Amino acid sequence: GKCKDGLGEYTCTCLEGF
Amino acid sequence: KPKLLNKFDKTIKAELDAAEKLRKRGKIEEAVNAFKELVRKYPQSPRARYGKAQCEDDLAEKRRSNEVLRGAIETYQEVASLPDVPADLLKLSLKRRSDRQQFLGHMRGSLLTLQRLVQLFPNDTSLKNDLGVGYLLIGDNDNAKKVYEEVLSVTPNDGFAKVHYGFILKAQNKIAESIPYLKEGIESGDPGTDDGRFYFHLGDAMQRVGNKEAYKWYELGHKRGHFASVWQRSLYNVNGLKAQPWWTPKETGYTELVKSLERNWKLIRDEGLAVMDKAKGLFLPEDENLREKGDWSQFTLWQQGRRNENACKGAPKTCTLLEKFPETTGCRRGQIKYSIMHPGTHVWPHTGPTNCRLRMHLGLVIPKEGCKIRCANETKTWEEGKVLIFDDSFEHEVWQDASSFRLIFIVDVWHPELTPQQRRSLPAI
Ligand SMILES: O=C(O)CNC(=O)C(=O)O
Ligand SMILES: [Mn+2]
Repeated sequence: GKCKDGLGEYTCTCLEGF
Repeated sequence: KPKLLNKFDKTIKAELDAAEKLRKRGKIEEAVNAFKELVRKYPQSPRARYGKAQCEDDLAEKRRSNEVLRGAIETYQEVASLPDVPADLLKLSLKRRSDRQQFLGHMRGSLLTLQRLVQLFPNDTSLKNDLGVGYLLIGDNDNAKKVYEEVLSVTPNDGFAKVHYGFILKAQNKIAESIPYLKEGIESGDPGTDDGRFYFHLGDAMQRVGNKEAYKWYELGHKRGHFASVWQRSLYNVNGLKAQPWWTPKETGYTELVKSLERNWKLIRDEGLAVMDKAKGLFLPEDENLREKGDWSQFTLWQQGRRNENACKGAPKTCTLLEKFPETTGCRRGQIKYSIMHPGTHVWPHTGPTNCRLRMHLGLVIPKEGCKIRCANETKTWEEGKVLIFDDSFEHEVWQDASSFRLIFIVDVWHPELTPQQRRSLPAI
């Protein structure tokens, strides 16, 4: 689930670790 | 207030406080050894184990090591496994475990922790809410919806549950249903309800239903520092970037890119048409609930700064042309894609997620009339072989009322005022 044109997702970023 | 010492720990409160004191003074290094010494001496001590966990947690921050944080995550688990753990300590330890598991992206792992916390504290409403967030982070809106439904059945007034339930409802295109939940939820003022996401989606939902009270909420979201402005409502921003709805090529500084797109526009067009005729399956329908009606599909070549190898085999010349321009192929908060829209299409007013990109539109096939795009208070039209540039972090809207299809090429670039290091470090979107 990605935020391409809008802000539909709860979070648009997906980070892992430091 | 929080009681963390069981019967035995109270008898060694001095040794425990001594070690903890070393941790607070930043001397985390000799604090680890202090708690580890206590863990050897008192292998069943929950407070000693928690101390070791917290020290490992701080060592992870200093060293930035995922490995030691992984270790801390296990030590937090170890606390909950010991006998006679005080409830406050058990909750604190497992909550932090979940928090750090999400940090590492162990969302599946975090879920089990949150599930366990709910199992251990069945009457703690906030933990059920946290579980709901856990489901949301993995894209499991169905299970998330159940959780908040369960919370609301017991606690109808919980604002946190209402905003999130509302958020889930709108995401499901339950626009009318979502509005009172988002509204009442934000109005509750409960912790975690003052979030830009809920202002953003409450006003959007209101716009779709013709409720003119939408911008009152946008104004409030702006007043509370969620939006750069009432018109520009992106939530993933670098504060300070030049903000205007429409840009000229010169203003962007990307004149070479624009030259290339406009000089070579026909090869881009022809590959797009070839895909339409011989491989239309590569065009995927828009799937962010942005349409009121009609047909709108996109054929993406780049996303999050990553080239789609298979897609580029359908537009090889176009991909080759674009390789020369890292300002777009390296834009990890944008895409490069064909965009086809057919008659009878209206795209709702909407806003992109970030102010960190500008969006170029190259006209490929543009009917003489019926097609137009509004950004902020200005509406414009496309031209074949010509580039339009706008900041899609501003509210923008689109119509297609021609008598044939409309094809454009979309090229996202880093906001020109973003430094090279920002372009390097910003997480993808
Ligand atoms: O592609 C279209 O027709 C409409 N495009 C947009 O709304 C956009 O570029 O973000
Ligand atoms: Mn858009």
